[PDB]
Parts: sequence; structure tokens; C-alpha cells
Amino acid sequence: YQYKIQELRKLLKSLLLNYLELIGVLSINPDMYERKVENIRTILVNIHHLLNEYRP
Amino acid sequence: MNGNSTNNEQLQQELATTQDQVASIIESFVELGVSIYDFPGTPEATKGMITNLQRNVDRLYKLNVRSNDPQSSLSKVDIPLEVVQYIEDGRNPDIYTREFVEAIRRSNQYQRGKMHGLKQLRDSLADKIVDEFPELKEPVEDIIKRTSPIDNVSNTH
Repeated sequence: YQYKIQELRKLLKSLLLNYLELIGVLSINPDMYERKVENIRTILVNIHHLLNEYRP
Repeated sequence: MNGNSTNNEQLQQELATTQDQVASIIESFVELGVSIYDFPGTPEATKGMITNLQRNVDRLYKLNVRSNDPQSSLSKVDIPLEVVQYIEDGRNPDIYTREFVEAIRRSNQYQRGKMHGLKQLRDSLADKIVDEFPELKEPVEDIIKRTSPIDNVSNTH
């Protein structure tokens, strides 16, 4: 499961970077926010699904 | 832009001559009002009142058929409901213009405050991300560069 744990770290870092990018997009033009919210949505469900895979 | 300039010139001319026509209508109104208030009952006074109604009807004729005239910006000029009810309330419509353009500047400044607060959040959070995680320096710099692109609609004030 070490691959999943490092993937979880990578997903956390990607979520933080995606939040920072969302703040940048909101700070210059809040009309392409839909794809960034979608990316945060899929990053979060990937994080939660990796936790559910680690649950057994 | 030449067409807009010249048609706004006939806007100004058409509004000025309608000022004249409406003022003439109000002057006809003041004279039949004083006719009612000091009516002597003479047939000459009655015929003068009849001619007053004649001139009122033909002034309304001219301005109504000119409201249906194609050679007119009477239709191209636009009127909303708030200014007409505001004048009906007895209040000065230049205050309506003032409040509306001040609302323009309020929304511009409020959205600009949103943008600058979001920029403060962005660069403070980016600096703290770089300070905490030294391996995120390149992605944060890429994100800041991409979310601060080349300025084409920000260099000008």
C-alpha cells in the first residue's frame, strides 16, 4: 500500500495547488471557475476513494 | 462613428424642438386656464377657447405624427420605467442618473475589492505553501504565472 500512500500525498498536494489555482482564477476572472471546481471535485473523490481502498 | 455622431446631432435637434412644442402646449394650457378662471361668458371668449383647443389639437397632431415619423430617433432613444415613475413621484431625474452611475462605480469598486482581496489571499497562501513545502516551488510559480498573465486590459486605467 506504499504506492497508495504516496499517491495520497500527491493527491493532497494537488488539491492544495488546485485550491491556489482556483483562488488565482477567482482573482482575475471568475468565469472559468467551473473546470477548477470540477478538478477539486474529482481530486477529492479520488482522495476519498483511496481512503476507502485503504479501509480494508 | 460618423453615423452615430450625425444621428445624435438630430437627437439633440429633435429633443430641442420638442422642448419648444411641449412648452407651447403648456402656454396654451396657461391661457385656457386663465380663461376658465376669469371667463366673461362672451361668444368672442368662447370662440377664442375653441381656437385654443384647435391649436392644442394641431400641436398634438404634429408631435404624434412625428412620433410615427421614420425620419426620427424618437424610437431609437430608450426610456425605462424607473425614471418615469421617479418623475411622477415629483423628484428630479438627474438624481436618478446620479444614483445609477454611482451604483456603477459602487459595483466596480466592490468587484475590484473582491479581486484585490482574492489576490492577497492568493499570494499569501502561495508564499506560505512555498515556505512549508520546498518541493512545491515550481508548481506554485507556474500557478502564479498562469493566474497573473500578460496584461492587455489592466495596464490602462
